[PDB]
Amino acid sequence: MSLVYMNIMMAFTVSLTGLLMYRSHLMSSLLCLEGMMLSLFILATLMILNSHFTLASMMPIILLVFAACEAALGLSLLVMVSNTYGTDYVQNLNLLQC
Amino acid sequence: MNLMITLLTNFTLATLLVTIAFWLPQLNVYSEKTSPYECGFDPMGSARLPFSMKFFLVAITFLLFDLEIALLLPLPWASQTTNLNTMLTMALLLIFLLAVSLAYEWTQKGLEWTE
Amino acid sequence: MMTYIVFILSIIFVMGFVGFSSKPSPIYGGLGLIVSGGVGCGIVLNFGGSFLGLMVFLIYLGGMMVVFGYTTAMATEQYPEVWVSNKVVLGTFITGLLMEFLMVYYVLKDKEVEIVFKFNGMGDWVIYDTGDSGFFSEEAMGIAALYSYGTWLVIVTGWSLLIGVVVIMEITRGN
Amino acid sequence: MNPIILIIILMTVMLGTIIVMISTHWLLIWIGFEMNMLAIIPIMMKKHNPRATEASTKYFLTQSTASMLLMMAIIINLMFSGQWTVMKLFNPMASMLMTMALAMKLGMAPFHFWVPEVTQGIPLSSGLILLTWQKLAPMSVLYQILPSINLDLILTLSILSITIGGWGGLNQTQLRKIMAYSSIAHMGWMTAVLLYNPTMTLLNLIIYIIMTSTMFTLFMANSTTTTLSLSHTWNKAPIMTILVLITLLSMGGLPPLSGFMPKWMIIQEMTKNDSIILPTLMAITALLNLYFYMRLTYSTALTMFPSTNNMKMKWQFPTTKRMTLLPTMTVLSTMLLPLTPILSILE
Amino acid sequence: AKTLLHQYWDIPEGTECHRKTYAATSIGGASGLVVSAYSVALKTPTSFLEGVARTGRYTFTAAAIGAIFGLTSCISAQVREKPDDPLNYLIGGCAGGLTLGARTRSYGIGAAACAYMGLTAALVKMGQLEGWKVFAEPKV
Amino acid sequence: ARQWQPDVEWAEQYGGAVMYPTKETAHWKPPPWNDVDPPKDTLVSNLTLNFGPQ
Amino acid sequence: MTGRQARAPLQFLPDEARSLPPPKLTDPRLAYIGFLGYCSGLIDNAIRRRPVLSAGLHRQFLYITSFVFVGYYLLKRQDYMYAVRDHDMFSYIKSHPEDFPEKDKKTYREVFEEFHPVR
Amino acid sequence: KFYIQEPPHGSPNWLKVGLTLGTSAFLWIYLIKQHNEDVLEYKRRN
Repeated sequence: MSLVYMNIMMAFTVSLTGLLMYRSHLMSSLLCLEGMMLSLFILATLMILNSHFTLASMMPIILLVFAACEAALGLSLLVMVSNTYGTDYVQNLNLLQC
Repeated sequence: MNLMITLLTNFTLATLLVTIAFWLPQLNVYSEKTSPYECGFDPMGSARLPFSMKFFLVAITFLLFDLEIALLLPLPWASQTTNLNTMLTMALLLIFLLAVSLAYEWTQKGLEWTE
Repeated sequence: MMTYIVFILSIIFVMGFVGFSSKPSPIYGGLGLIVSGGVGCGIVLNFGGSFLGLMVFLIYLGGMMVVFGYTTAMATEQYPEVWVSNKVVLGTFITGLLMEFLMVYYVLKDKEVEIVFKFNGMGDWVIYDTGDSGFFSEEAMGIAALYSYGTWLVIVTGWSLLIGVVVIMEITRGN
Repeated sequence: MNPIILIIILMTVMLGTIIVMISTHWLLIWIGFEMNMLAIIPIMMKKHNPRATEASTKYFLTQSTASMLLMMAIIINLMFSGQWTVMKLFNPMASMLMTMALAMKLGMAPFHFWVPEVTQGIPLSSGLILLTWQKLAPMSVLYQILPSINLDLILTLSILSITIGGWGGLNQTQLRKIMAYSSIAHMGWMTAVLLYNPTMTLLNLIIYIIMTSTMFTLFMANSTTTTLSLSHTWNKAPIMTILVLITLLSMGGLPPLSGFMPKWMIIQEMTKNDSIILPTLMAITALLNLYFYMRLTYSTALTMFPSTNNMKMKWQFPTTKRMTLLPTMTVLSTMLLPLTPILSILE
Repeated sequence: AKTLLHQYWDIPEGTECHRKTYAATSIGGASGLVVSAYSVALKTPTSFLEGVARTGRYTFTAAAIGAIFGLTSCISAQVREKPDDPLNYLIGGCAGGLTLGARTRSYGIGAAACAYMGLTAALVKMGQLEGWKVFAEPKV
Repeated sequence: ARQWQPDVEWAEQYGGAVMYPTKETAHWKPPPWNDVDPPKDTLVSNLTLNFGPQ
Repeated sequence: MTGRQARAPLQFLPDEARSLPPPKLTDPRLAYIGFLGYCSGLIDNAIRRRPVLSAGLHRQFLYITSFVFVGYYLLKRQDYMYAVRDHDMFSYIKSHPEDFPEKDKKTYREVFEEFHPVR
Repeated sequence: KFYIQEPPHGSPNWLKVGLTLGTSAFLWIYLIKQHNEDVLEYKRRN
């Protein structure tokens, strides 16, 4: 079962709960998205190296280049949010009331 | 773990420099040296004030071109397989796409503002 | 004495990474992220990975530099808080630490833990390569793909990055 | 927003959906969902106002966390039996995570809290194109991975999605939130039949996309966001009224009109199984999601609200907008009752 | 969980009482904890003491619904001894509805709760005794 | 024309922010017709710096 | 149904479809589609404030031509799909004999019926 | 007559109506040819 997989899945679940519950900073939400990227990266890479399935080592490089451009998109969105307000708090987003 | 041994020796060297800075030379009379100094006058507040920055596109620009550095960096292992045509073709296509994106945001003054 | 060294480095990774994702001030979060990325590079390096961990160390770390630039530029508090400042931040950090030490306890003094799967408690020199006389060095030829066989894949990846560039420029341009 | 660049971004939305449709490799499906997200962000914010900014924020956060949960499902799938085919899975936990990631993406009742928020502040072109494609593309993936799904997951999400999309729709005096709650109800219907005969679901997809196309074309015809404006488009444009009448009754699902062929064929190939209590519960809830259509139709055409003038000025200028393809989609959406044996066109 | 709703179906009907009633309290308390978790996650009760109070109210009321339902089911099954008719659980659903009206301290909502809960509970026993499958065949 | 037509109070019912009022609906408002909420002023970041004597 | 010609992925009609007759002239479904095309032309004249039943006759004939053509191909694929469904059904009938027993059809001389006389 | 500063259209062009009639008659000819081919194929195979 290769015991390191347990701690990496534990780190994934903690990073997911950190992504879900968050106090005020959307910066921290993008930061936990980056961490969850790293968790899936390391788990998939240790999978591929246990399997010796080295034809498909495309998972690490391509997963993280795509998820990093996602993080760049989120950072530009946070630039726009902090431009059209003072800060980037979860409060003062409660307009556009449902 | 031999490079970890080197990291350990440098950690011990750096901590002994910390302790030889702190504990050896003299006393520690505080209570005005700790005040925040800017250039001679006591300012308003401190740092951590919202410091609105000049560049917006440039850091994301760095990020995305670092990502295409990531796709380009296996060039030596590109250069040894029996498919020379696809090798040279996709290599030129990746660098040309990098130059195309650069040319777009160069012609659309994406760098000509608060640089 | 040590033989569980990948499990040990993974425990250091889980400590730094739970303290990362417990959300302090994002500069302290980036301290945690650089520590976590460094020891994760160490995990995948000492597992047998040649270069890909040092690669992701570089890439992911430059991304964290950009994240620092924006978390300094945009919004901080009047006094930024650290892990041990608040009720909730200290509570989540110490209970994540408690989950870590509790799983170390219930592995090292037990046989197996079955929270989601039957996890076997012993370090991962099993299962492992039995000395293949390769000399082709699997990760080198692996990333020597994307270019010989990888035709469509780099096309859509680079096209996604070009679209990403024009998208960022037009989102900031949309004023 | 140069129009060449807009054609580029629309072609990338097409490209992301085609890459989803086309591959056997799981990472290409994830690339397709992601490129769809990246290009569907700037179809929004076609205006300037920060309502679109906050809507794009909320949509980006939920869409990207659903995509990352899907990547978790694929990575655990290859921790187990390691193949890159889109087939029957080999993990119930990965099928759980994959169904919940798709449930967060295309809208289900624990997971829909972003949908009226994203559709409220954006213009109608962006809302139309995101409803059509973002409710199209993971139905392909669901059609592919159907033989390894615990039926409790899909069925509970579908029941709860229909009843939440019904119960939310009665209160809103907007239009986009009515359309979004109706989207949630129809996605519950289009998911509920998946594990029994998926030709029903994909033909429901065709019919629902034709219906939503007619709806948002008839709202691009006149810049209306409240029912007050619908009454004033009664008084200024008379054929729009009877088309809103016919298409709203067709979203209702009444038999001589062509809104019935989706529901009733589903109930046929549903109750050929031994589920009877569930189709009668679902179809009573489909009776429930029709009242806001009725009050909308009342406010448009069956009753005649008092209208503000300057329509006296507006009467010299006819409806000089653009129509995408209004009459073809309309009479395909309305007069298509007796072609129920075009069920089998699909496979 | 499916295992302990199967435990609630595991008692012969029939009577093995204190156990059918404890299973009913467990099912009701689990459902009350679910609804209290929703109502504390969607409200921000402000603060944690009021959150504990609201969760205590919803769990105790749903568990009391389960308790009173199991009590009148057990007594009706002991008295009238008929496992065929669901009229025992019709009485059970109306008793639970009237006690829900008592715990909300209204009368019209309580009478409607008697009607709807009694008819649905009689439907549950009626469809179980004739045999209507849960959620699927899933075959054809 | 002797036929009843819907009127101003029906129009007031079928408007506002949401249809059915509660004890909590007073915070909802009808949306702006421009869909734009412009006015706020951000000059707190007029951040000072003493380029000082020495 | 799942293919069962999941080899050619978008073969719209094989040579298997060239053995059944095509949809004939004046079948009622294509005439229904043609009337729907005329109705589409009528409502297209209705929306643009031009006179209905006037001044759009080339658009009338265009819509009728397009809908009749598309409906003709849809009818062809439809009839092929039902034909291959029938043929696969009968192949599975003729394949396994013993799972489909001829029920011994007892005549009404001996088939008893519960009666319950209604008054 | 009665107009000011232009009639915008109403006087049609003479490429669009010719294009539409041409492609319509072309599609009618193609479907007739298709039906003749299909009847020939059916009577040649059976």
